[PDB]
Amino acid sequence: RPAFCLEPPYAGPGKARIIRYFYNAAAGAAQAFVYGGVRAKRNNFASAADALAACAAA
Repeated sequence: RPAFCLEPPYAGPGKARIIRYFYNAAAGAAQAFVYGGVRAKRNNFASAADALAACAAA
């Protein structure tokens, strides 16, 4: 599993209010968060489906 999958969501310093998803490794589940539109890190997906697709596998 990529290391980035275990990192917490990163909102960043942007002013936008974009709904994105992160893989919550603690829970083994995709979870929504608010992304500001700048300086996204890798645990940041357009959908719950894509978050699981990328990060669910061991």
